[PDB]
Amino acid sequence: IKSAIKRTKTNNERRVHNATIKSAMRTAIKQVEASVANNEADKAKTALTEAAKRIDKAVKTGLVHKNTAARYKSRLAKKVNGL
Amino acid sequence: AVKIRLKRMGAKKSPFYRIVVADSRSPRDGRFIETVGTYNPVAKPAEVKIDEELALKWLQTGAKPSDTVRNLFSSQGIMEKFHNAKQG
RNA sequence: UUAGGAGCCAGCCGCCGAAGGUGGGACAGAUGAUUGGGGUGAAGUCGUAACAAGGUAGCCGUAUCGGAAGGUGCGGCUGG
RNA sequence: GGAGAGUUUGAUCCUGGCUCAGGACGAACGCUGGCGGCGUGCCUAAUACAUGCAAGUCGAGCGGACAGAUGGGAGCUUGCUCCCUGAUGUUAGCGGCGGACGGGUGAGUAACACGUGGGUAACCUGCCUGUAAGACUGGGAUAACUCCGGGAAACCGGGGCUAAUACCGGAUGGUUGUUUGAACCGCAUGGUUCAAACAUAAAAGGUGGCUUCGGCUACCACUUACAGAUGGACCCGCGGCGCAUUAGCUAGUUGGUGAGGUAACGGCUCACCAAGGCGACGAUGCGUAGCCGACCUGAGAGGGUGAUCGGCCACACUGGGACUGAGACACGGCCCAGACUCCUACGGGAGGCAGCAGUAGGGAAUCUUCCGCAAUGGACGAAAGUCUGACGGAGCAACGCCGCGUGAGUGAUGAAGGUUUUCGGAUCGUAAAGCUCUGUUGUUAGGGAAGAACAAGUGCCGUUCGAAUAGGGCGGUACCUUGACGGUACCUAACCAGAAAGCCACGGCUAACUACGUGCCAGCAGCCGCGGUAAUACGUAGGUGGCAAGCGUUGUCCGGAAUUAUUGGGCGUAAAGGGCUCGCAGGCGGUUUCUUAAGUCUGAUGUGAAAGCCCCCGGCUCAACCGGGGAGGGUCAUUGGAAACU
RNA sequence: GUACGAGAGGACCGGGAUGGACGCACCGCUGGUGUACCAGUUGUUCUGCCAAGGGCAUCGCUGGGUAGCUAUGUGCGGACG
RNA sequence: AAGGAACUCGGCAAAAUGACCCCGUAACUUCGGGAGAAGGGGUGCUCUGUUAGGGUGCAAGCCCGAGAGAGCCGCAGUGAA
Repeated sequence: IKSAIKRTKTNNERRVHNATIKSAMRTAIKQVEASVANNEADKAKTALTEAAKRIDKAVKTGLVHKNTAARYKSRLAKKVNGL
Repeated sequence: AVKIRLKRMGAKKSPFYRIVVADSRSPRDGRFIETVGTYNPVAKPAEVKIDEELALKWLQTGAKPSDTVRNLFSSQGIMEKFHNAKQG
């Protein structure tokens, strides 16, 4: 309205791109947790590195804000410790 | 953001100024932390009075003033004493 | 390496979810014919109940009757 | 640093009411009104809003357009037309950061919102410094651009082209997590430090110079880490209301465990299990209202108010959600509904003034649709600069405070005139006239501040990097340059008594009185009360008195009101002892001694920001106002003392 | 908006269009009934059982329903003389 | 179908409501009630289940079936009376 139309034209374009980082981060965690219902540790090890690949790059991009991601790390990490 | 700066006081026509360490987010008459002495523009002579020592402790923490405030410190050598500390 | 997988989104789905609708209660205010007292005003009418031993010594509480102030009943009180 | 006065009565003292003198207003109204500083100026409607402006910034992030002519060349009319990319200029879009601050309003909210003191081992912080490290190697897009398509518009869709400090992979990294060791310590969770292992986790270039054309260099930006600086979130004691004709209230309520979730602790969410929690020190409820430094008042204790200026929270037409971003659930952003306004070709859309002004409307009632970014400030940028209804000033209304006037000396004749009169006079009285007088201001013409410090560019010297005396960086000084107010303040000279006073009172409170009119009528009245024919109380006139550019009335709040009495009352009959008991809770304690330190006493430390009150100076022609310094303010916290009293 | 009227008001006479009121007719269309039509579904029995059906439960109930008779549905009717 | 008391002396008649579980309940009150007031909600099938749990028995097995999660179905889910 006061020439801040340029914000909404970018805010929606960022809203698509940010959620693709966010939703793929969610699928990485469940696939690790899929290997918790599954009785596989070696599959969980390579998935933990696959999950933390997205997690560590997530705070590098935008709002995931590491103090969450530390809880995202260790909660996955004790399950591999549980196996 | 932390700008040591002036602060507008006094009557309508003849202003008065106080040199103030504060945050720029607070308004022109906004709040602050601790002040240094004075400024007088309406005197055709002198009487710009500075504490001359307390701001150097703040400059070692880092607080960038505007140049209209800063050249009063040059007139009393606060910055050049501080630049010696930066050369120290 | 002529494409599959990964991931992604459209889409639909679920919980939550504001406003809307429905329903019987709460309280708040205007209003309601008529009535019930309460004061408030020019020499209105009716009595004289108080204040004197007020012409039957008054007075509180209860009961009861009458145009109406009141009346007496019973107990209590001196400010009889 | 503490005044009282009229009134019950035939008369007196008490008792007890109200009345009155005082002080403030963000005040309004009536009558009048000359000026100057300084300050405020929608409280009712957080009701609805025409129009313009109130937040953008970087071509040194980047592609392209866009002009350009340094020259080069072309066709000729000598009038031109060009084709290359000059210096440089413009910035739709892209991307970076800001828009969350600045600014307003006072609706909800009686609670950790705020005020005060705390705690965090339970947290966060882009833009700031300082230190530590750095900044490797690639990739795929896409806007703009066009080319079509669909739309009344709002605009939207499709196909190619393209960029970056945009976006996305690979490496290396002292983040973090995991695993296993150690060391030390706290206040339980624990915390801090050190080692090893594993796992990933980045970054960017741009500007100018120097170049061996490999690059290098400063500077800006970038990634990461440490601290400090910085604000924010959460928790906690202690404070400031009205009602008991509100006594019972709550089931995520209250507990535990685990789980998820949040930057973070948690019923914050959910499962499970338990039945607790909140309460006569007043829960729950309801009406009410933003809080605070402070403002006003009082002698103080207190009481009232919470406007402006300063702190913080909450809200942005009403309600709900959510994104990007360090930070919002976003005042001038999106999405949704609700009302309403506007447009439509009826298919669709756009809109939010409690931003500055202004208008409607409400109401007793509150202002200018100005100029300027010169100073202060912010925003971005390397800077100039740009942007600023913050702010700077101008304009309105006696709205209030303070400051100055409205002539002044002389002048008796007690002029004239007016009023009154026992007709001698009295007063309006030295008041006018006369004479003399200056010019604040009014008027005319001149002169003309400080606010303006600077930045930036030039000059050097110092230091710092540097392949370097390149080239910079800061640091010093030197030159240059910048006014909305405004020729306004101001000062200079010239001009005239010439421009300029009123309202209120006049029995007693209460300073000041007569004459006419008037006859329970007209009318006054705050109080006692005045008038049925001599009204000092009505109305008028004269004359006093009051105060002054104002005066009265009005509504408010405080005071006097010791008349809610802690300081600072009562209870035999004046208003007031419960009809009397038994008593739980709460209230209070004999004597002697030891001890303790909750109360108490006291030091030290930390803090209660600034403005304001107050102590004292200084500045404005004084004042008001403004400035400098200091005190004071806390049932405050920690710490160390004291032991009579509790 | 004419004569008329001061205005306010407001025409006869004459053309065209469209309705209400009842009247005859019908089923193409909106629906209505359609108990020897089809689909689902409950209780219980029966065809040896499952499957798949049958009976009875008011057509068991509920959603549709073709022909048929129907009205509020559609046509025309009381015309011009 | 559209309509709802216009019908009529009048909601007469007829439809509408019903089951069990669960939430919620006013005025007044002789405190017993009023009350099942009203007002709505979930009910079927299959899987976690030879269930949680109970009864019964010596065990073996039988009966009773609480709550949820899952999911499939039709318009409907005490589908009938």
